[PDB]
Amino acid sequence: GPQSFVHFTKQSLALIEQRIAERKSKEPKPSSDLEAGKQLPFIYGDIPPGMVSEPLEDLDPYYADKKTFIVLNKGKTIFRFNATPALYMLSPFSPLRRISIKILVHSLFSMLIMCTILTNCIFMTMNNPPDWTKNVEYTFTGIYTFESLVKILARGFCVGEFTFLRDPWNWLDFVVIVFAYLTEFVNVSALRTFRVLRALKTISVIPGLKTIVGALIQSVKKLSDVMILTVFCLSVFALIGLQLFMGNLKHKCFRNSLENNETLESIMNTLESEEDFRKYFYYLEGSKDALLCGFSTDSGQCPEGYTCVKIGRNPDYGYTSFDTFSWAFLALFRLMTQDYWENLYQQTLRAAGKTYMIFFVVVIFLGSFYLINLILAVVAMAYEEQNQANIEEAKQPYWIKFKKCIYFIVMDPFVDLAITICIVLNTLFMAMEHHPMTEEFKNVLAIGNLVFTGIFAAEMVLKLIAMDPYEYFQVGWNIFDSLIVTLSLVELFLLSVLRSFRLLRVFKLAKSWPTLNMLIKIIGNSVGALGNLTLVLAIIVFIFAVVGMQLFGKSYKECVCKINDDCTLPRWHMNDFFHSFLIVFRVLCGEWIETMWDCMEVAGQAMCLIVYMMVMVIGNLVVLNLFLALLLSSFSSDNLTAIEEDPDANNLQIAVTRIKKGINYVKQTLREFILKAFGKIWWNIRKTCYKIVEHSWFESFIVLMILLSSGALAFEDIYIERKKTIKIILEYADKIFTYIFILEMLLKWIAYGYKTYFTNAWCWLDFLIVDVSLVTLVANTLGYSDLGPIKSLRTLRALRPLRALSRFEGMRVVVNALIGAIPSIMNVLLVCLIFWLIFSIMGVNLFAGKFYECINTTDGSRFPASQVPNRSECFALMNVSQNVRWKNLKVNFDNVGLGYLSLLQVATFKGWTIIMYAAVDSVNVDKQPKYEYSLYMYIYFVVFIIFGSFFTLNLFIGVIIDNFNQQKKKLGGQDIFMTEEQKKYYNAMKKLGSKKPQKPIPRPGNKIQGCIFDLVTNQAFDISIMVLICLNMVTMMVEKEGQSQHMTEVLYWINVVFIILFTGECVLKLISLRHYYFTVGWNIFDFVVVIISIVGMFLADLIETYFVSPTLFRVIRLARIGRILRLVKGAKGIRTLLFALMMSLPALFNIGLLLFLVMFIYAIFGMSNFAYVKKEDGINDMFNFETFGNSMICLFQITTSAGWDGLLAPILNSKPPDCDPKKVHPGSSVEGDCGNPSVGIFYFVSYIIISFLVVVNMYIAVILENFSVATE
Amino acid sequence: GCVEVDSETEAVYGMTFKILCISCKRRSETNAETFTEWTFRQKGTEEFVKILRYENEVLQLEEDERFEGRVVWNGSRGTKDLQDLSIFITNVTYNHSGDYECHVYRLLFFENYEHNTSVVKKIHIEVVDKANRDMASIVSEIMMYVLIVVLTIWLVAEMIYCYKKIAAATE
Amino acid sequence: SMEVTVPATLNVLNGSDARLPCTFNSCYTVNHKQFSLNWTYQECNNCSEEMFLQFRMKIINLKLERFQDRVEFSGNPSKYDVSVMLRNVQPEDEGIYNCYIMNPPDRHRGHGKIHLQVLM
Ligand SMILES: CC(C)CCC[C@@H](C)[C@H]1CC[C@H]2[C@@H]3CC=C4C[C@@H](OC(=O)CCC(=O)O)CC[C@]4(C)[C@H]3CC[C@]12C
Ligand SMILES: CC(C)CCC[C@@H](C)[C@H]1CC[C@H]2[C@@H]3CC=C4C[C@@H](OC(=O)CCC(=O)O)CC[C@]4(C)[C@H]3CC[C@]12C
Ligand SMILES: *[C@@H]1O[C@H](CO)[C@@H](O[C@@H]2O[C@H](CO)[C@@H](O)[C@H](O)[C@H]2NC(C)=O)[C@H](O)[C@H]1NC(C)=O
Ligand SMILES: CCCCN1CCCC[C@H]1C(=O)Nc1c(C)cccc1C
Ligand SMILES: *[C@@H]1O[C@H](CO)[C@@H](O)[C@H](O)[C@H]1NC(C)=O
Ligand SMILES: *[C@@H]1O[C@H](CO)[C@@H](O)[C@H](O)[C@H]1NC(C)=O
Repeated sequence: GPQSFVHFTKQSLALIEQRIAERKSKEPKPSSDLEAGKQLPFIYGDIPPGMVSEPLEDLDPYYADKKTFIVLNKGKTIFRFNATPALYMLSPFSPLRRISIKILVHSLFSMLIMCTILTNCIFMTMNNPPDWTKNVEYTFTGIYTFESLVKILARGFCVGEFTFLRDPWNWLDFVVIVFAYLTEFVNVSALRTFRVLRALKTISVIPGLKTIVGALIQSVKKLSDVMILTVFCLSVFALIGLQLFMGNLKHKCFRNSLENNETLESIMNTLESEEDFRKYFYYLEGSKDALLCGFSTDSGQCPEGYTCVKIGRNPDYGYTSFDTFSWAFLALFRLMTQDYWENLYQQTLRAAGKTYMIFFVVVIFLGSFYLINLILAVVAMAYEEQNQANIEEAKQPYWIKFKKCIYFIVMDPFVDLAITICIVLNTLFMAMEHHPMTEEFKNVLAIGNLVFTGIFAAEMVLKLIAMDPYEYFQVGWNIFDSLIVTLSLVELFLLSVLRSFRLLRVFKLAKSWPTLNMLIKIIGNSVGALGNLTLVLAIIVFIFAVVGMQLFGKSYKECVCKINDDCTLPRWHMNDFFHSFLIVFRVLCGEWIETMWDCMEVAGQAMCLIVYMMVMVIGNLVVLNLFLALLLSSFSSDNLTAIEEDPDANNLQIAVTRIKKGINYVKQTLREFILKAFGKIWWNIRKTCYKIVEHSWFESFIVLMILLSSGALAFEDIYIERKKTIKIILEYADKIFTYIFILEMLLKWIAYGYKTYFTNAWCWLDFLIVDVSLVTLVANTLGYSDLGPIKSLRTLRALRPLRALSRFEGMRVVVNALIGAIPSIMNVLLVCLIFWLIFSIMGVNLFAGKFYECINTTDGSRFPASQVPNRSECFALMNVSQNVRWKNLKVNFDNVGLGYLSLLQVATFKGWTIIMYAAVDSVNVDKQPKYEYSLYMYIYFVVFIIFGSFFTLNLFIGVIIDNFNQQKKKLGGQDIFMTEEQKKYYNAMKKLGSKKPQKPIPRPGNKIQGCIFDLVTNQAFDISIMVLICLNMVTMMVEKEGQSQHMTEVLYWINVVFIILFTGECVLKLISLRHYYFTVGWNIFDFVVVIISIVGMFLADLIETYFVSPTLFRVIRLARIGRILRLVKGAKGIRTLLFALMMSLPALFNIGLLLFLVMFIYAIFGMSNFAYVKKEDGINDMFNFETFGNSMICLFQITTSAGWDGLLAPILNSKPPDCDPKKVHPGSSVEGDCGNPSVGIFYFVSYIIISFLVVVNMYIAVILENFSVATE
Repeated sequence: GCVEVDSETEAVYGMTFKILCISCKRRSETNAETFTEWTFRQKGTEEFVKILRYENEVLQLEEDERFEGRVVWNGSRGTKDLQDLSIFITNVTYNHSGDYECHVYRLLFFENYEHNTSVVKKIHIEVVDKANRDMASIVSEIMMYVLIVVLTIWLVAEMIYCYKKIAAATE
Repeated sequence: SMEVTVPATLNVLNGSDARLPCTFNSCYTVNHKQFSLNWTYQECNNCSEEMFLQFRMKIINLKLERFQDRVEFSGNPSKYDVSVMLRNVQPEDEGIYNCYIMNPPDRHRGHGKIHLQVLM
């Protein structure tokens, strides 16, 4: 009814009550379109002037029976209340009541409340409020009380159904008000902590945030199975780590010679200081922990006069250990999130041995990458439903001639192209800025910038006079360009930041570039269609920062000496709001463990653990939800573009079209003007050799030769001079393999012909490899073995393993997928380079030449700024004293390429902290840095992480997955990472998980076996067995380092009882289910598990009694984990995800084979190149490129990009005093101890890029495909 | 870094010979002050007489007609931490055949600790008139030609055999 | 300053044992070799401070003539307690009592002032 607007009166109330009385004496869902909070349908038409913001009768027929009255504001919103007397004191027709609804519905009230809350947040930012803030706090409390009391008068408190307390946000408001009033009357950090709950009212006040929060809650609700599986996997891996590395991190080197009849026990008591511990244990220079050692040959070694012993505390304040199940769980969660995991990796390898890297490989690949990809898949699928549900319901005079001439000048295919070329030239010109400059270069740069800004302003004015200002400010690009022109003129009239604002004109190229437009679509979607999610993220980050400050700032300030030897605040703390926000942002980037260590040292374990875990979970959830939301709103929309491609005929295309029209007009005239002015045996041999090459035996022999040659490559380490016989054997095997491969090439030449051989890319690769080998052999034979690039040509022997690429079909198909994705990968890489060029130029403008510093090289500590403020003083100290250096930062913003390297380090969060510390300490050029002098340069890095890391990563994943999907759909719907033979196994083993019905194990005829069979088949039996497995798990977790002798025996007997019970259950299952027990695969698993349990218990007893082998005893005892792996039986959520993992296993195997081949090639290259670099930063006595194992360990570490900056750092130095180009290296003829910066940078950047392209992308797309397959 | 490469056991009369003695530290970053002493026991002689001693960058040569002017330092240079204790013989004679002993005395320096270690390396020198060729290279060089010839024979045998089968189908 | 909980005014009857509580709060653990404790007594606001109790790696009392042997301790540094006793308080004992606390590595120095009043 368009005219259903009746005033609510006593007659209407009486009629409603009369109908209720009629209904009560005789003893559907509400319409969504008329529900409270949304807008009234347009079918009702305009509201009368006397009906708006007044008590009106209910419109929903469902609420017609009950006593509910409606009020509609001028904003066309449905507000529903209760007609019952509120608190039995005032009627709906009461005078003050009417004013209560009138002020409750006004949008001015909402604006006032929002302003009050924003001001309250701004004052919450302060950490040391002045004396006059008390009055403002009183004002805020009064405003909140007035706001809440208005709601109480209108809707009532609790008695009705549309009352105050029925809304949970009103619950939050009431709790806030009562907790604010309680404090002042009663009359510490916990008490002010509750003030953040005021900031949580922004969600209720600001429209649209409630729906976003609800959607986030549902997304959490859909992650139950993934969370349970993650907890189970972390617990299992933590049990394995506890069994393996218990107490290993307590290994220290204790001095052999002791005086005054002292012993280890005697000296351990009277040691409370760092220096006292240094006097008895070996410490590295400037290290907070004693050096770790091991008792194995592959472990760390103590200095002469020291012996390894298990004593003392664990590293990192004692927080890093596998001593208890809780610390092992923390370590495994740290591994899963890959936060500083390389430090734990190196510590565990040093303490236990290099052979234990298998544990880390398994945990990183099976646990870290896989669970993260599962989380991403589940969240993205949940968001896909949610979006599908959302769209589904939505679907349901003379100057006039002058400006005419200027308009003619505006003619686009030349002037617009000229302006585009000028923009490109300008951004190229500004990229030439660098720190070490001559005056003429600076002058020419300034002249060029002035000329470019003059040209741009002239084009602005020309357009402004061509077309009048009224519609000139219509195109967004036009107002944008006016903004840049005004900003450039303002900068010319008057900081460093202001100069780089003109770089945004590079974005003009998006009209022709289809991927830069994609990037702008992603960027603008964050503040557009997805603005509420970004607002929620910002509010959550602010709340976390304020909570951290209010909880830990005073603890940081007063417990400084526990986390700092200088008794001053560390780099990262929560004392003030800015640093607390920085800590929260760093946690969101994935770096939480070290700041958590500091927090736990200054403020206690429990509180910091709770706060950090809450921040991690909630912030990661919100950030990842925003990431997938952007990735799906910007990319999945490629289904229908109603508008044509660039309706203005693709303005740039006509420029190309017009130019080639002239080119064709010139080319045709140029040619015309010049013309006007002027046997059986051979084919038998071919067929026989064709028969030879494709024979299976020939292929197997060639594959074996390739493997043998690669293995021979893997032998030339720094210790090759210790083994002369192996060296000679390898030198002759090199010639043997060269002969074999030359023969193979000649045979393929005679058996394929030149055309087919040289139209094949694999044959071209093999041909190039054999040519480099032949040239090396010829040079070696003729004696030209050590002149020019012949060593570099010999270095290229590491490319020999590429011959195996064309002989394994899995690596071949993965390489084919890579090649298919190469074009879009290069396009998006170019787009990302263009985007990062702006940030690199800004970083050069900000931080050029400001990272130099006097350093006392004995300890590497920067001199204060009171003495030596500036460079002349550093040279004065150079003569005044010794060991003083004016040292740069290796990776800096001195030029655009170095800026690119610094931005790569910042984007990957590897080595970024050094750059940020240098940047926030920067003062000027040739000036000594001051501690956090330019403190707010952290904002530069925050903005770069937001734009050049978050958005560029979004674009990378979107485009790469789009290319993979296009490749998959081109083939017809088959996996692009599995071989042809692998597909049959995939189909069969996918059908293995779908057979629902089976014969129900017919009961035995006799009595006792039936009477225990029905006990077997009872579900209570299975529940009891599951409970017993959980109890056995718990008894495994209760173990800890140095527990007791009584505890050890008690736990041993408990485990024996558990083993006996499980074996009895298995046997009693065998008395029944006669020979039918072995039909079910899970029953076979249980039988095998109890077999290993019994065998391992007996073997451990035998080893502990009759043998001596602690390591092998621990490995054998690791077999009892199989008992708790049976917990998967009674879990459908875990079984489905593990089935998806087994689905993805073959493609993962192929990808891992390719990754291992690449790692092998890079290991040989690293052994060839960086085997003699200085042992500093990430390269030490244990993690280097000296042997094959060390290089493999380092490359596995940096496959996740962890610590690649530390490995690259000593290779960057190439001149004295940073290295010694004439080092002796006893036992070898090599001289020099520093590497090639170009080769090292290319090596590490290429390896990390290849790892990102392979492991991350592929793991995700194969996990995603298999998750989609298994979720049906 | 540092690799303990063993010394060659064969010297050639008239030529120059270098006797390797490399004693690397357990940890490469530790500070040490090392000096070495060499003792030589000629064949047919019992006692290990001393021949030379190197300390503080100066080589002190004892009295020995067998080594009067035919020994120069061939170890670490410009440092007190000597991980290379090798010596050089500028003119090999039949009297240089015997057993050499390379005593290394390393004094480690730590925070409040000073450790005095000792390493002894034994080297056997046999002076010969003509440089014998190592048996490792003899077998390996022969094994090259054996494998090269056998593999070529294996390939040619199949190539010739396959011609008979293929040509038969043509006819 | 450091969190030092000090009663503002203490009144005790003459001729009875008087417990004088002085306590503090800080980070870190109490170190005997580092703990430094000042115990000063003044007869008025402008009167000169007089040291009577001390803590140099142990409990050291100077046995002041004006206090004789009536000064005793009931605190242990572990529980952050440095309270002192005056057995058989006298009207002369009326004045100002102060306890400075120095607990390294904390560079701040505590300060707790008590004005003791003796009733008739
Ligand atoms: C992102 C959305 C879901 C909002 C998240 C808000 C939380 C970050 C806030 C809301 C209420 C806060 C709590 C309010 C009160 C307390 C009690 C407070 O108690 C103490 O400090 C007492 C112990 C001591 O410190 O001595 C510790 C912080 C804590 C748990 C706060 C932790 C942070 C919480 C959970
Ligand atoms: C920004 C500064 C540092 C200069 C960088 C080099 C530019 C001169 C190059 C780099 C990438 C080039 C672009 C790469 C791809 C395209 C898309 C091309 O159009 C299409 O491919 C259309 C495809 C379709 O419509 O489906 C038009 C040229 C353009 C914008 C190119 C214009 C010239 C660009 C911007
Ligand atoms: C470099 O550092 C010094 C440190 O003060 C700057 O100041 C001069 O220092 C010298 C030596 O201490 C004094 O004798 C001069 O009097 C100082 N200058 C002034 C203005 O008093 C010095 O100016 C700095 N150099 C540059 C070029 O900035
Ligand atoms: C539409 C189904 C894909 C669902 N899902 C898979 C997991 C990651 C996010 C999302 C996805 O891949 N989107 C997507 C699309 C849609 C096209 C091209 C590139 C990308 C990344
Ligand atoms: C053993 O210790 C005592 C001091 O307790 C010391 O006097 C004595 O000399 C020591 N004897 C030995 C064996 O060093
Ligand atoms: C007691 O008094 C002195 C001042 O005389 C004060 O510095 C310190 O707190 C105490 N003594 C020392 C030297 O610690």
